[PDB]
Amino acid sequence: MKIVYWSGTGNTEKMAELIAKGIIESGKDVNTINVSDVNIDELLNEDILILGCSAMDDEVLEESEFEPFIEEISTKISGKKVALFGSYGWGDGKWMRDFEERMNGYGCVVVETPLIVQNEPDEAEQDCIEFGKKIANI
Ligand SMILES: Cc1cc2nc3c(=O)[nH]c(=O)nc-3n(C[C@H](O)[C@H](O)[C@H](O)COP(=O)(O)O)c2cc1C
Repeated sequence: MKIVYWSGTGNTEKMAELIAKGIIESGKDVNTINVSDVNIDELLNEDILILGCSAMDDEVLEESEFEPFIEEISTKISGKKVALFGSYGWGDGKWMRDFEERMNGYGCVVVETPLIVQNEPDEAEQDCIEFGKKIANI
């Protein structure tokens, strides 16, 4: 499987690493890829797309790299399974509710409840690992 993410200070990156750890612990292989290094064509062959991005202002996806990526793949992912995650700061998850609505709008099947964590995982570490285990059970 593959995990694609954008992280500005490392919070979401840390989540990505933990989610990957859960998938691997379940006996499966997974590669984490920063959005700047992703190859679209290779990503489109995946069964499940695991995507992550922190909340930028105001309650939107990161604009310079992550959103353009989402826009680019939007017309090629109908029927695909996706799992969403991200770290946020002061909000209540509005950016994620919108991210989930958007992916469903493109015809994607959002397989699990999106995982959101405030700031760095730390206390939510096991939660991240378990989220990965849930995805490996799909
Ligand atoms: C310019 C900017 C705008 C932000 N806007 C929001 C926001 O609208 N809602 C929110 O909850 N957090 C907001 N945050 C906080 C980040 O989502 C939060 O610090 C998160 O932990 C960053 O994770 P990352 O290191 O993976 O980027 C913003 C951060 C930055 C730098």
